[PDB]
Amino acid sequence: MSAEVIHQVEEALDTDEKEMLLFLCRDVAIDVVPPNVRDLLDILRERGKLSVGDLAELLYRVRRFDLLKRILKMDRKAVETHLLRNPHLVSDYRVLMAEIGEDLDKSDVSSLIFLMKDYMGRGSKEKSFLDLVVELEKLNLVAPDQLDLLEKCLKNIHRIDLKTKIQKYKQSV
Amino acid sequence: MSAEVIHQVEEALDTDEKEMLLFLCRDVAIDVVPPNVRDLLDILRERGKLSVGDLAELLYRVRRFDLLKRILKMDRKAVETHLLRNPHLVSDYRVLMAEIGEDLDKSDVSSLIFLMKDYMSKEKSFLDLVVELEKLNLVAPDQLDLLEKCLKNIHRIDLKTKIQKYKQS
Amino acid sequence: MSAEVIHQVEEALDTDEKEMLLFLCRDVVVPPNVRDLLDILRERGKLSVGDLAELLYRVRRFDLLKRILKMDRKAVETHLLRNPHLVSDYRVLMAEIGEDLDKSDVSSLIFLMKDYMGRGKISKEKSFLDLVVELEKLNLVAPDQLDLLEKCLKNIHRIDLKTKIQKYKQSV
Amino acid sequence: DFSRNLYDIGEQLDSEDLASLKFLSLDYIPQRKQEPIKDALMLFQRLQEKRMLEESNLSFLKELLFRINRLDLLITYLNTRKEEMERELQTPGRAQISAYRVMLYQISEEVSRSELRSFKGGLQEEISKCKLDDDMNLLDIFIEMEKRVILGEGKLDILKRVCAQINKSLLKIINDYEE
Amino acid sequence: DFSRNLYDIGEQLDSEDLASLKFLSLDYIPQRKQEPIKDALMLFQRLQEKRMLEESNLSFLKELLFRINRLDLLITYLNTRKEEMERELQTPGRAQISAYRVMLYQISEEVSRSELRSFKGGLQEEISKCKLDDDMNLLDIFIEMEKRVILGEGKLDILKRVCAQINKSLLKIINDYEEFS
Amino acid sequence: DFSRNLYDIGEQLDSEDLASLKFLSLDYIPQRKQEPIKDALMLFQRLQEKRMLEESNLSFLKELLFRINRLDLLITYLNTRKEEMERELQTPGRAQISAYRVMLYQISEEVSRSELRSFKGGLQEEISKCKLDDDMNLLDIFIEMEKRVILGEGKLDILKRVCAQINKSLLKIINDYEEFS
Amino acid sequence: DFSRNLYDIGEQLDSEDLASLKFLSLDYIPQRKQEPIKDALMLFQRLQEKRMLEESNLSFLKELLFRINRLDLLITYLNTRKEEMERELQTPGRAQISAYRVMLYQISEEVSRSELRSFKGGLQEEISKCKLDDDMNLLDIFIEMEKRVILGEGKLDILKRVCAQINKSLLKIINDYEE
Repeated sequence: MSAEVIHQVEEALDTDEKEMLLFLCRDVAIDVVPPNVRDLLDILRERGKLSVGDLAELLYRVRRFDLLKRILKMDRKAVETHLLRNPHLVSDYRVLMAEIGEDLDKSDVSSLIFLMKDYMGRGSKEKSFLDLVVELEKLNLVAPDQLDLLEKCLKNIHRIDLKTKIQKYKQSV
Repeated sequence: MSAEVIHQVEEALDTDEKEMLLFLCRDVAIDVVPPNVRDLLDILRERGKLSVGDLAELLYRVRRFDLLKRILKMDRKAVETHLLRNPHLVSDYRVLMAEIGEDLDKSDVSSLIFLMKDYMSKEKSFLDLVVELEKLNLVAPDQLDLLEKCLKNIHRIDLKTKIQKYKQS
Repeated sequence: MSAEVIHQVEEALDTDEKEMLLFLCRDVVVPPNVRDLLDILRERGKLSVGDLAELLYRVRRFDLLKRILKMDRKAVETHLLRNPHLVSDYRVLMAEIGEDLDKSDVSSLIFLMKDYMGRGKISKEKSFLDLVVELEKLNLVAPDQLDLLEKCLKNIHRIDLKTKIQKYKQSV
Repeated sequence: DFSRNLYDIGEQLDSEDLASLKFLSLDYIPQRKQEPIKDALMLFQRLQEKRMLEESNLSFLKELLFRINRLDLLITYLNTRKEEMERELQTPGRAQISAYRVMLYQISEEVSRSELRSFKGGLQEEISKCKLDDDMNLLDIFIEMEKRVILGEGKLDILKRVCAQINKSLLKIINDYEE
Repeated sequence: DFSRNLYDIGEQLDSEDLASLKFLSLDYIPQRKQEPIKDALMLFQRLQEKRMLEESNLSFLKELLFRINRLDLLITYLNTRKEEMERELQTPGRAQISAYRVMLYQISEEVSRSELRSFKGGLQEEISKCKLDDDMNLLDIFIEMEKRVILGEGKLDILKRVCAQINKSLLKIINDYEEFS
Repeated sequence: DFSRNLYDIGEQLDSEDLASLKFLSLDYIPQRKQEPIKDALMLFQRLQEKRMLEESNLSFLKELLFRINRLDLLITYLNTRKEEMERELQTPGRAQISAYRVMLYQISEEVSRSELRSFKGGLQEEISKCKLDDDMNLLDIFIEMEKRVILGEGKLDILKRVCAQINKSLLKIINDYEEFS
Repeated sequence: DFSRNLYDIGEQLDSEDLASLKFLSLDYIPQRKQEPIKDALMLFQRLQEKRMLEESNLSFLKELLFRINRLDLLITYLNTRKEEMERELQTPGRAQISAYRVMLYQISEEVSRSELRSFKGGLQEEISKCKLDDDMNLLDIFIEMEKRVILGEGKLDILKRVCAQINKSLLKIINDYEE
């Protein structure tokens, strides 16, 4: 990797994709808290966990295929085959959380926050779904082997499709 | 080129024209996300791709000939001749997308989003949808079959004909 | 205890959690940053594995309790039941009240407390714990002096936090 | 394909069909979520979120369309005949809409304009005046009656009184529901 | 001036002509899009969106205007005589409106008030009472029958029964459609 | 769970029920705090902050639901009958909403659209023109009158005048509140 | 006590009332100081900094509350009746707000939504095109007019033109102010 590619990727992404990339990479760099995405990519490079395939996977997870074709000159099926044969940088749990967050508007997030406040404590409340998942991880309330509470809360807000998403994930492990 | 010209233009345009200008200039500044039109024009000027003719073309695409007369002191035929002589900043694909977006109300856009969600928040515009598709490698100057089929399926056959006429160019 | 654990904890926390840890440890020499604070607590003998567990429990970072110290909530609760507390119940109450106030509530609190104090310092934006520290420096809040904060929380219709204060007051 | 089918079914439903469908779905989509539903595609979306409408579960959509008497849509877009729907909905357990809801919709289908005005006159003493305006149909009156627990699966007496004031076939429909 | 010509043509159609046009266009403009059509220009716009109305494709507009017997407007704004429209509409394939829709419109044109009330009485067994109110015309009743698949090109039995209960010329129109189309 | 129950109760309240709830709580939630309340959960949290809504203090929520005639929610989610609430609210001191607020809401429930238009017409000289738009309901008109101290617990004469010009039952409600006060 | 009273008064003002206060205070609080004012307490503290609001000088606060027609706040929190304020503000010298500002606010309170549309349409040639979006109320348009010296104590001609094109009572307000 080189700083030129990282610069192109970081400036090409938008705010939502930057937050999503940071959240997805919370697992590969658990010990540190990267302030921005460029520093995150530099940390991944110095830690050896940012090859061309890793950056391809990261761009694929944020569903930014235009950068896969313009910057890395790769196609969707190439990244999919790379993920099929080589180990994954981002676990399926993070992908599932991002997928659930993609299908929730502001009202759904507010209702989820209301239900979760009894389970976390009153201590903002204008956050995104990924911020809530992060605060829950800090509170040991959600995990790859601990999805029961989020499943129940998604069920109670009539987002049964997301409960089915969690069930398929559980059926994958 | 000078900052006063960019200022007069930015203060003269309205919100819809600003969004349309950003979408049209998505091809020149293909790797940065300008927040407002002043920054977009400043980036075009710093990159050298904002001459007097370039700003004339930009004002022409939003059909603001009054600004072409007041600020740049140009007419319709002059800008058309400049486009006949020099290469275009905005491709005909972007002009086609903007022309299609101008002929869709909110219900048509909602129906397009409904049909396309299988391939892919609310309160989106058509140009926002085209951008989200571009990021997903679903629409391109050489990849209009999905948009053509979806425009047909919502009984906007005139826009399918627009796409056909573009494809025939 | 070892410096590796202290380094893990310091780099794992974020800015707000670091500020809260400093505020909570204000009772136990003023360390400028959190890593120096943890080193001082260890050097004084007041940072065993149980003390760091209590500190992580007060900042509500149970993930660090599980990854770094390999403990859960029940173990740290039993440790707090058996051994004396590093962080007083007053500091926990202050942090708990601070966790339940948005920026508008803090500004309204500052107006009332300002007439009672003057607001001699002008910071960019003061948090609730910063306000409580500035009040402590003026002898306006204490474990035995919660009447002013109680009245100000009443006047902004945050009666739940007033009830928190009163439950604390009845525990002594 | 599947989404295009739903869009085509929606393009044939007018605002009245949408109001009828939303009333038949009151038992699954609450008031607050029903309020912003202004077209059929939004109802289809909120139904998909509840898993009651997918490519492998056309049951609730066929039931909804059959209950509002849109046999044309059933035969055209879902390839389902009237006898098939009768046999399906008459099997114990497969009917997803409650008999109370279907009787309310059918009794609404049998009340004309003058009968609706007389119905509003009959409930002048048990429903507030502003909620008895000319711009309201009978289904909204049923909703407002349920809000005051004077209408329900166990409390049909006030409905029976008003219907006997109106017409006899309405009483027949109520008693046929009684079973 | 095609646009202003369309606006002028729209300014001459009243609510009855608009209802007739909307019924005659049921096979191309769906219910949801037909509901908010409150003037002729909006129906013209919906036709333009389907490319059935352009400056070089006046066929469907001329057919609609000829079928509602607005020959004056046809001669004035589109420069078309009745003889031209007959010669065009009877050439095989050039009729864009279905013969079924045209016979339904003709049957509605031949039903007076008392015959309309009798028709509503005839359909008391297959149509709800609210869908048989006095404020409804015969075309809306045709639509409501089509919704219950009791009326259509292959389902003329109930229409035939009711018309035979009412009048002879209606049945004659039905059979004239049936034999020739 | 208490929070799940509050969420379910909120999912049954539409925007009009929320406006009614916010009007009935004007004496406990001021204007500045009321403005951003756009769903029931925000009002519930404002009440929890004032301790007027807890797992062991359902009094104010039940009173609010009874006053807006949502007996269905009371019987279903809060397990409370109509007779129980009318007997509780008739105990001296246990009514947390003021009789003035309840009388204003009940008098608003008896005014139809045309009567509300006439009501707006009556107040042409003592209320600014922008505060007399069609987008305002009668409760907002009550608020705007309270802002100019022409309506209140001690000033019921102008409300009397307008209501007596409109409808008799409104005057009856006003006087029945006035004596039993 | 005093600070609690100011806080309580601030809790009764919504965003629209706050905008009204900020417009009425244009002659004492400049634009840069006005921009970050998002609640009533900030305007109150800005007045305190100029000593126009203290425990022994409630005059300007009472005037502001009277001019926005919040007589309830005056009578409840400041113990002041309507007649008292009417008698005070019409005594020579005691009026701290200019008559020009009060007439502009009164004209803003008398313009509905459609009248605002037409008013904004009238000024299409004297205001930049982006600054004539729906997101502006009439007071923001007055501010933008004052910035371009087309509206003022001596320049009432354009305001008179637009009002005469719109309504007669607005011209009456202007002429009654002028005398």
